[PDB]
Amino acid sequence: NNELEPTPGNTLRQTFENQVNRILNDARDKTGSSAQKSLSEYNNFKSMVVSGAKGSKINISQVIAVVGQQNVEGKRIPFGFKHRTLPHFIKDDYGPESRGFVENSYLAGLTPTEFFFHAMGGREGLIDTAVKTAETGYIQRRLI
Amino acid sequence: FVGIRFCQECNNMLYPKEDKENRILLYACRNCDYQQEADNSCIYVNKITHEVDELTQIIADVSQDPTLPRTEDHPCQKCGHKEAVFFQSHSARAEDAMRLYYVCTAPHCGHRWTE
Amino acid sequence: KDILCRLEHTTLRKVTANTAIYYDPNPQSTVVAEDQEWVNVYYEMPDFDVARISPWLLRVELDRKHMTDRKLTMEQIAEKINAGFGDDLNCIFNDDNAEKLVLRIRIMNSKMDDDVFLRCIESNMLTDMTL
Amino acid sequence: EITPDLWQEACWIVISSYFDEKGLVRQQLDSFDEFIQMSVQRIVEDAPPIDLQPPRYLLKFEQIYLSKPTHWERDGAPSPMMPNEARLRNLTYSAPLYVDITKTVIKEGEEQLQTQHQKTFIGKIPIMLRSTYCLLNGLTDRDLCELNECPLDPGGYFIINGSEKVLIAQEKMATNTVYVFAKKDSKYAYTGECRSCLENSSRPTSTIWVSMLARGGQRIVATLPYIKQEVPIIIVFRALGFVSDRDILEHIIYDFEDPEMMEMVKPSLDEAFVIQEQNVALNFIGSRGAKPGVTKEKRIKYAKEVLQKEMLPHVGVSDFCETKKAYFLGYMVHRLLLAALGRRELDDRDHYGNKRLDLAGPLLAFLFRGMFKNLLKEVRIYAQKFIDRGKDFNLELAIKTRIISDGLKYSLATGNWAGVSQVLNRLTFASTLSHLRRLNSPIGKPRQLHNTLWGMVCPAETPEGHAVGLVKNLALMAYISVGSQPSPILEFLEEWSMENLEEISPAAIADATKIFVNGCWVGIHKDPEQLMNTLRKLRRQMDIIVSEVSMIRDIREREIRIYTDAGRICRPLLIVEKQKLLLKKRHIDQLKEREYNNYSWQDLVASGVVEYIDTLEEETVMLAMTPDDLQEKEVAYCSTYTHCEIHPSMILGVCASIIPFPDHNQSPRNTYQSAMGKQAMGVYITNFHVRMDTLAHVLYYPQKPLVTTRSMEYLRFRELPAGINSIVAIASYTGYNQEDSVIMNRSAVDRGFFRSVFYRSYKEQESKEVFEKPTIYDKLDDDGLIAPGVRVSGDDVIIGKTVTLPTKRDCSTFLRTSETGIVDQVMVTLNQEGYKFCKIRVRSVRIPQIGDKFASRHGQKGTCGIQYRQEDMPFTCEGITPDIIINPHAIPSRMTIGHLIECLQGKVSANKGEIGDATPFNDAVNVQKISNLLSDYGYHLRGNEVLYNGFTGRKITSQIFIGPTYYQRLKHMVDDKIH
Ligand SMILES: [Zn+2]
Repeated sequence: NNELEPTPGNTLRQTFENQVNRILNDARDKTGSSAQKSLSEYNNFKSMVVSGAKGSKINISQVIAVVGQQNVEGKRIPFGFKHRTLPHFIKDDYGPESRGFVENSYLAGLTPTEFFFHAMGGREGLIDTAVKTAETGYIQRRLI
Repeated sequence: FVGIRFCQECNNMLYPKEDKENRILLYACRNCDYQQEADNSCIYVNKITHEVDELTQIIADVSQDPTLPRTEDHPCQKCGHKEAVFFQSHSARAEDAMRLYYVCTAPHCGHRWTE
Repeated sequence: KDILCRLEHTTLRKVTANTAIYYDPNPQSTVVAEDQEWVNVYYEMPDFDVARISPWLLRVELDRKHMTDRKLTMEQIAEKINAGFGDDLNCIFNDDNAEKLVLRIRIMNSKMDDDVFLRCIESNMLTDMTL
Repeated sequence: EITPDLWQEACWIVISSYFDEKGLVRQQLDSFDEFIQMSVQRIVEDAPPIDLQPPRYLLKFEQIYLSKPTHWERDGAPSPMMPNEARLRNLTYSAPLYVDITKTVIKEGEEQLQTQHQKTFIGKIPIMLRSTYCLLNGLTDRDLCELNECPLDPGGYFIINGSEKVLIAQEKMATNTVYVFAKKDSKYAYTGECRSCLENSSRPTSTIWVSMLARGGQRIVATLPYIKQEVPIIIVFRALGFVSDRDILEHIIYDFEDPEMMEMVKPSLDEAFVIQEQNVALNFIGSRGAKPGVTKEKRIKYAKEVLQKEMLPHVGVSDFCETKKAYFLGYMVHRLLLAALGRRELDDRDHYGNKRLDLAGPLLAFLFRGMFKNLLKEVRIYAQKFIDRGKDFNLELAIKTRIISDGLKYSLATGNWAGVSQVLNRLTFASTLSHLRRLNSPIGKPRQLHNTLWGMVCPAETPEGHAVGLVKNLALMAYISVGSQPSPILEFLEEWSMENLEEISPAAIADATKIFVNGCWVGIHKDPEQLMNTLRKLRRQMDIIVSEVSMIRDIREREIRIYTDAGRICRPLLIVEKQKLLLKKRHIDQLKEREYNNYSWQDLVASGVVEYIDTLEEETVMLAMTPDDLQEKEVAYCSTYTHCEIHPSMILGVCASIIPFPDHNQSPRNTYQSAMGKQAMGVYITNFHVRMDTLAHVLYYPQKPLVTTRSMEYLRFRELPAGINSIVAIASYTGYNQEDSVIMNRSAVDRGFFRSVFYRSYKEQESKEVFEKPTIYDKLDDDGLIAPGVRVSGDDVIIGKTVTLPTKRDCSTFLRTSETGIVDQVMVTLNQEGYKFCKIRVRSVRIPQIGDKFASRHGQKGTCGIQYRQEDMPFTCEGITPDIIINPHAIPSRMTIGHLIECLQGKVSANKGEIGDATPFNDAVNVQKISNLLSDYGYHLRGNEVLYNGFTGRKITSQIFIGPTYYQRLKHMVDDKIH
């Protein structure tokens, strides 16, 4: 219905993608916080969470609460097919089910579409790490 | 707005031309001597805003696409067919491009509109 | 915002809405119906030479929202055109508060094509005025 | 008629029928069969007949004849040759190929003398294993296990110089298809590219560009082959034979009612109004080139030649084909214009539909074309040298089969074309299957995983490091089309209306649907819906259209594309009616008794139930994930389900199918495990005893995983696995249990954890070097080679070789820096030259030390921390000391909760007895059900157990999570690297 006055400095597409991403991210963060607060005293994950909270909070939240939205190049899953992420969806589908949001956690198991979207996200992460290590090594050598 | 005018005997394009003795716009082919009276009096128009009717580009044939999201709530007003097919503009160079156009899913009747 | 508008670069692209070259059998005739009364008001007692005007006319309708946002006015555009090209680019600006604001440009006479010349002038004008 | 709640067994037996009908390397075998039967036969269909000169000599080739593999000894006696025999020596498992030649001689006497040489040996060509022309084709299990061949060996590889080389399908851009791209730094705002060929007849690369200059006025330019300088598109169109601008615009813009396309193509006409005559356009085009003509008429002739044949060869190279070429060029310009306006999205290079995969077939066809051209050139040189006298000529002495043999051997052994035809990975059966099913990207952004790879390519399986993303692996159900002749589809199309492109007014194209066949615009059609319905019916019935033919209807673009060429990748999947599957209960019942009923997967395909969909057709189809709850009645999402997947878990590859519950892990872990499984230690082939492959590892006691996937049933993993199920407890015992290391039971290692034998093979050859014991050499026999069964220590000589010195220099071979072991087998044979060569297979016993690296199916590679005896190891109330204790803290780092679920399911399976099922997307086996099953057997539901400290006997306060888990020993060991 697009009444929905867009925010200044961005077009409709960017503004609404930002809104959807913000909603998904804050929902994921709230679910993760609730899952972490669920562990009262006996959960063995809480022992690592409260002490080693450097980078283990997100992994625990994914394990218990929700894996979360999968992003590619800082954006949701692109329409690889003709205006469609996977052939199992409908054309021009911008809902949470598509575009790479994993509703289920790791315990509940990922649906095949969610599995493929997470595979895409992990591949992007592997590429980013592979380039980042080499670039950091080059920067270190140049600086020293 | 300007369309296109073609020379007849040479089957080539007609270019704008001016005759001082009559002081009026004409269209003449540069490789021949044919001249035609110009009625539009506007050689071209530039639309940098790019305001184009997407409904004209849409063809009714796309109504029979299984991948498209068929809908039931919005009926076609031309023939009363309840079922329709809605899809976005998906056209480049349009910053404001998410409007949903509906094509009637009638048996090859066809109707394109927007709600 | 007033400080911002005088710091952000603004060509003729960002302010214009549509551009078209018409052919006028007479400036008084004014094939564009909506501009007829204003044309009659302007060309009476002309500051320029009526006999020196080119038959072609370049009419550009600007974007009202863009003009209001950048606090731009017609006289500023006209003086920018005059500074950029000189006296032999007679330009007339309709009005500010008038609905569907527009402005017209002609060429003062002083080889290849008369209309393609105006085409190239607009092409080298639309992104070079630096309003 | 319907299969409700029975869908799992039905789909799994359907997959079973598909796998035991086709196999795992079916794509390679089919491609090689197509190359041998068709490509080799068609190698002589367009090359000019050999002519030489005034006597005249003509040579022509009639037909091919390929026989079974045969080896000729030094004396030249032919003898049947077997793959095991070829593998034991360093020779090539190749079969001879003969050709029929006809030679005619004319001596200006008005008479021509023609003689035919039949079965003229043209040369030996390698025969890929398990192909239709291999001796192992159509052999039973006993027949394989009476000639020293493994029945489970997939084949699909060549034996070149005794080495098993596998051809990896090269990824390339699809041919005869128009792509519109937009480069940033380039001066062109939009570029239209079209790589074109004539199905490998000649000139493997021939592409033209249709670009448009950026306004930073839209000037459209065309770049043609053998044309150095840019040429306007209108000039090319007028050169084609359309001087009038209206005809050119008709070929460009089909609908005159669209004004913006005309007003944006106006600059193209305004830049070439000077040239209005066709001859002037030909002169303009010919004026620019590699070799400009000396005169105007020569320039016109050169321009005519380059336009007729060099550019757009796929649309036609005949004498009268200018109208079709102009129509295709206009279609390219139309595509560029509509892409500029935003009518259609820019073509995606990462899109997998626009890519083809060259299997062994096309690669060998290209190699054979090159070698045939080289042989023809050599024959011409020899004939010219021997024809100056003109006495006579002999074909037998003028043919050089050695050229073809050496070319094939060099191209399949060294792999130089690089990155193709490497030695087959024979370390694990899963590793061999993954190597036989893999894909190499053309780039030396393919880094990321595209959406179109779903079902086509395994998502999880990919290497790590610099090669990540470049190397991919096929899914279980993936297949590659071997290419079919486009003609029958053609005559069927002219059988229907298909208003031909030759005889249609341009106005009719506006409202008609364009019909393409293999990228060539064959025509237009008025009713595309019923045409596609008839095409689909024919494809399902397989009467005229084979199942591999891809048919696409772009409704919005109003186009129909038919692809019949080799390279495109497709997978078979179900066909759906209005809301019902074509697969009924009768098909399931027939497939259940697959034996003694001759009802295979081919019958299912021919019954119009399952069909092959490629990447191109995937956009036009809307799939159903599972039939159990998508065609039912609920909140309406999409009621037009036209196709359904047989099973989602089939998207994984060979290595990815090993992971149990892969959906419960994250993708980096699945990729890491796919990498690990390639180097997982275990039995790799059944006939490892007879064969001698260097760096071989065999496990003492391979076991089936307690937690398995149904896909692994078709991988023959349970037939011969790589790994052992061990009782793993997740505890931090003594600090030797760091983030990667694990601590295993020393007594249980003494009982047989991962005890392995490492076979190493040393090959030596003597030539004019003799195998004789020099006068330590104590273990050496009188033949210069130690007899098998002797323990060889460090700095010991196993091979006694002496070379003459023109008192005698010693060229013996040592044990490569103390590679202790016991010699298993000794072999001596004569090479192709007849010289005696020897092969020594030595076995070394590898017992897992505290440096060997072991990995679960979930978790990173981890070395052994320390080995504790059973009394040192903690024990439960039943005395079950864990086999391996692993770090609890490694959950965020290396292993996931998939490992915990595997442990739980393994405990449940061990207590119950039935092997647990770990199908990725099951929805009927979750954590709660496994916990309830475990609790039903007198155990804690969550898998925890009360453990007692081994050293003190004190009851450990925290109950340890202990259960049976499948672990894999890895090739990386301290014993391998100390030497
Ligand atoms: Zn004309």
